[PDB]
Amino acid sequence: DDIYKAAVEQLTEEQKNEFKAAFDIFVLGAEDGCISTKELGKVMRMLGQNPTPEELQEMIDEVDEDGSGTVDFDEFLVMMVRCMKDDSKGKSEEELSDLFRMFDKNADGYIDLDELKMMLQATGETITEDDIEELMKDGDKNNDGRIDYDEFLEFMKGVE
Amino acid sequence: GKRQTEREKKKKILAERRKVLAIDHLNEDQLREKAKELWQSIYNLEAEKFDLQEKFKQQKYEINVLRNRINDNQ
Amino acid sequence: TTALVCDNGSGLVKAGFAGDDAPRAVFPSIVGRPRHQGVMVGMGQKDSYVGDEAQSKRGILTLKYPIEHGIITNWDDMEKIWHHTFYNELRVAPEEHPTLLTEAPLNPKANREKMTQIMFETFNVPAMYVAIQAVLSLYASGRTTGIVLDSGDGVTHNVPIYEGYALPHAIMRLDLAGRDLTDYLMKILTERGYSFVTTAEREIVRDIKEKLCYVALDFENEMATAASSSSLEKSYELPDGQVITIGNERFRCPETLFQPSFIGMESAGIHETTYNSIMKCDIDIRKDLYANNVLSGGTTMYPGIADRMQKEITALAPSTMKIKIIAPPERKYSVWIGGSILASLSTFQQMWISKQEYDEAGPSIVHRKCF
Amino acid sequence: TTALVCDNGSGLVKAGFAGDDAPRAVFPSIVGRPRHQGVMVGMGQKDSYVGDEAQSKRGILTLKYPIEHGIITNWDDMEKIWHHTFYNELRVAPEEHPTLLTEAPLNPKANREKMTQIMFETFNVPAMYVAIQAVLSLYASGRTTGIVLDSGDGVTHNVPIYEGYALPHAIMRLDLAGRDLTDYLMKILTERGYSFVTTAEREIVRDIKEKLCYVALDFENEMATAASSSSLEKSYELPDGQVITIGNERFRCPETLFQPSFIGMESAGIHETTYNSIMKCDIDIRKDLYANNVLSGGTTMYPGIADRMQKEITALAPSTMKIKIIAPPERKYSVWIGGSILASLSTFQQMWISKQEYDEAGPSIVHRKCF
Amino acid sequence: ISASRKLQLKTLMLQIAKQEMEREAEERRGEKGRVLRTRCQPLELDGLGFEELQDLCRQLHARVDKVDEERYDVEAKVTKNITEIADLTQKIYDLRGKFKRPTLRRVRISADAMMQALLGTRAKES
Ligand SMILES: Nc1ncnc2c1ncn2[C@@H]1O[C@H](COP(=O)(O)OP(=O)(O)O)[C@@H](O)[C@H]1O
Ligand SMILES: Nc1ncnc2c1ncn2[C@@H]1O[C@H](COP(=O)(O)OP(=O)(O)O)[C@@H](O)[C@H]1O
Ligand SMILES: [Ca+2]
Ligand SMILES: [Mg+2]
Ligand SMILES: [Mg+2]
Repeated sequence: DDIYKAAVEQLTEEQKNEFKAAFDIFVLGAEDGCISTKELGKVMRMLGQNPTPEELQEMIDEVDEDGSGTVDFDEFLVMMVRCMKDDSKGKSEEELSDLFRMFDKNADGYIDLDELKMMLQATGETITEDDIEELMKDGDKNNDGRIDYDEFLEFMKGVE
Repeated sequence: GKRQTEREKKKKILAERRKVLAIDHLNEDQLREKAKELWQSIYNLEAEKFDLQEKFKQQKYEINVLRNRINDNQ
Repeated sequence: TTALVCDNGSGLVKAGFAGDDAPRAVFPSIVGRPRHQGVMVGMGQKDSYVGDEAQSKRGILTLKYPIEHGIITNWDDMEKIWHHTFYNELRVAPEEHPTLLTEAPLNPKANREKMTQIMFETFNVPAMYVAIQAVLSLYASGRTTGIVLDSGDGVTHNVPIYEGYALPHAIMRLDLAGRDLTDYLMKILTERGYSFVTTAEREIVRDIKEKLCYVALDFENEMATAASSSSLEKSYELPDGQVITIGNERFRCPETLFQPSFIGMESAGIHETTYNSIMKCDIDIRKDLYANNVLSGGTTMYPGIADRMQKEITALAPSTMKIKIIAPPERKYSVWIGGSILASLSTFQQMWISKQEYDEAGPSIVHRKCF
Repeated sequence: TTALVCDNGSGLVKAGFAGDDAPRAVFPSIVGRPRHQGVMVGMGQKDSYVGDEAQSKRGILTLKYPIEHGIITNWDDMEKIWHHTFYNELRVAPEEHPTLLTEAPLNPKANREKMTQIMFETFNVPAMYVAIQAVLSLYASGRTTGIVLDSGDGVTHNVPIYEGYALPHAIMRLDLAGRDLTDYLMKILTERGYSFVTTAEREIVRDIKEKLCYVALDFENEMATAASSSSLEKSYELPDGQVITIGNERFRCPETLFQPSFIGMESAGIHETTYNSIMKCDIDIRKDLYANNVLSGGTTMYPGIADRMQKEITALAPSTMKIKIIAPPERKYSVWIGGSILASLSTFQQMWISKQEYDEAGPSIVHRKCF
Repeated sequence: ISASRKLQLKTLMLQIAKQEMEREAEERRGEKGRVLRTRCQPLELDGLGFEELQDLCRQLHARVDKVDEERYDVEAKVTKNITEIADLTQKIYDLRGKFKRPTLRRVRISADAMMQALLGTRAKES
């Protein structure tokens, strides 16, 4: 997901040029200029790793939102780093659940966005009102005006 | 009777917690020690009851969460 | 605050807050433990499904009613049913609500005393009161006289009342009711080939009885007609297909009410125990009881019973008296509607058995002035 | 640590670590001693080639499966197969990994007890658990009800499950499976001139069956069509040339599943033992079992079986019920995927048979609470 | 917006919530000790006649009885509450679980090993 987008944003032109040269060397002779789902799967089977074609479709849907089955530079790096899924288990569940439950200081079962605002003021990361709005949209799936506990699980799912 | 059993069980726990307070034969320091034992028991029960209160507040909020999710699960 | 008008019944528990028109939650009173082994892990399988949940998983349960004939035979299961009723079907803690249970006439004392002891110790209600199931059904009709035949699912009882003064020497309680009709229907269905044995299939036979059976106006003529034509054979689709066709079993199942010799019972039918209950009354209130005969309870919902009963009583009674049978369309919940009306009265507000009174006299308080 | 989800099977051993999508190593379970004399010295000739190595040197070996029908008939060879599976195909010592074997229903006890004794004494695992091969296939489908027909290569068994409660009285185990179909195909190929006799050529006939045979939607029409036209004759190249042409042997080999009278077996086909297994269940869960019929196992991979079986059951079943046949594309490894899911559960983590428990009660611990 | 900033927000919120909950728990412990010492009051009556000592002993035995009865009733009630909470949790899970089965992947072996295996001998720098 956008996890790999964050990971590659952590990465720099070193990884960009390294994978560009790897493309120049191994994808040499391919008429694509990118890596296709079928090409990637066949090459993996050639080397020995045999992921499912359903995984190919999933990954292509993820990185290549347009459904072309190719990999644009940013989504290409995202797909390439997607193979190495070192970070799993998504931090802790129950302790973070307690943290989120106490986040509802009003304890009404409703997480006001203003509590999030205060916590972000504590964080102070470079963010505008539209940014936190978009993040809440990514979190407030049912659009109930709060952070739902199930949606709290959803947006922090797999998140370390 | 299961409810008879519960009432009798709580009464028996009460009876067990009642120690033999036959101490007048003892000297002043020993009586002070016994009073300290009772005091420590009371303070420990105070800590236990405080934990009960905070955990019951958490239980109530989590039951609110449960009811909210019940509403969500229509 | 508001009062909880619960009504244990036997077959359907009906409950709801006082002052409404219909019970809030109506669900069968069955508690069924699973009987097979169970191989899926973590499926979240409970140890006992009660109420309406066990009417959906009844394929792998062994349903067993906790109330046999008015009396309660399995106190743990009844406590479980009450706990479910309070907490999940109404979601009101009992610590803040008076309760008004209902009880059949002529029941064992120990049943009533245990009921009040449970309500005061386990659920810890503020105050509870136990009322006879027929007086409420008389409340709901808006009358003040009349002889009410409350043919429930457990027990059929016939309480005559005049001007508000109940006649305790004229109560005729008979133990034939809907459950025996279900068993007899399940027993006569075997004459065509359909065998229902499992305690789960008793529910299917009950559904057949509810949807198809009717009371014949004249029994011999119907028996002759069903044996020549085929205009009566109505079909019904089981929960898996294989439709069945019920012939003259349709009006033979509920005929047991008027001829209890079918299931081997000695006593006379519900058409003659009402007349006997009237004749035990004084000679000057028989006309009013004749004119205000009231029907209630679930089992009196058979299509065509309010005419058969009137014909029978008119045959028995003197020719001059007018026989009228009150059969309101809201028959099933008549007892509960009457219970709501009684609990909503201001004059009744001081008859509750307050908890301090129970603490001073023990569970035997119910037989005392607070009846 | 991680658990080893082994699955002995009969014909293909499938193994891999818990929590993945597909087994790591899949290889035939055959152990073949050489049969000729051998003249080259120092060639490094071993005394028994097991697993996939003996499918390449099968020209001079005598392959013999160590598992006949679910049960294990040759314990030394099975021990050799397990040793190979642990050390060479996975390269993980068993001293540091729990194991989850699988076993067909209704198998002899001694087989299971010997299996656990071997796993605890020879390989010395920390803890092992034995599970019925059908419950896993139900796990993999993500259901919790349904009747699963797991037609493996050794034995075909049909376990119905509802709401997680298995019905032990409705398991119908039939011993017709892929191996008997291979033998019958090898027997009907002789009607054209091709004779396969050697135990090595049974593998060639198995390959023919896998690549060419299909299940006919209607048997008589196909028999009539194949006897007039020639649109069915598909050819196949043996491991040395001399192509062969299979005519109406294509759909006659797998037809034995629905008419076990072909190989002389008395019982009814897999289309009628499923209906019988359903009809033994209670009357209220038959609709759910009808709607959630699950297929699994290798032999249910014939092209066109999910339609023939549905047509047959729809013919047998009542006309109102909906018949649906779940045939996931990952049928072959369904049991192992389910095994991985079950081993990955947290609720299941305390059901393993810990070694100290075995030391206290002996191998008969498997029949006890830890099933 | 960018995803890196969103991940930074996520981890910062993790830290903020954890620290606030921890500080709240610390305050709860401090106030617990403070209020309980304010409730359980130490005494000092040494050297006194054993009559007064025994009167204090009986008073405190009764006090022990009262505190035990109250706290044990409260604990029983809280255990009942926790049991009911677990029942509701199981009910809500059964209503909204099932699909809740996670999936684990070991197919995604280390990507550097994949690059090495593909490039074969030429797998020198990648
Ligand atoms: N519409 C109906 N037609 C015929 N019989 C019915 C009908 N509804 C309910 N019954 C019978 O009445 C019984 C329910 O009676 P009910 O009045 O609920 O008993 P209780 O007095 O215990 O509440 C059922 O068991 C059923 O056999
Ligand atoms: N694609 C296929 N088409 C037809 N039959 C197959 C196919 N794949 C496997 N089989 C049959 O199924 C058998 C393998 O079944 P399997 O599920 O491995 O048995 P087990 O339950 O012992 O693992 C093989 O012997 C073969 O006869
Ligand atoms: Ca909030
Ligand atoms: Mg009634
Ligand atoms: Mg198998």
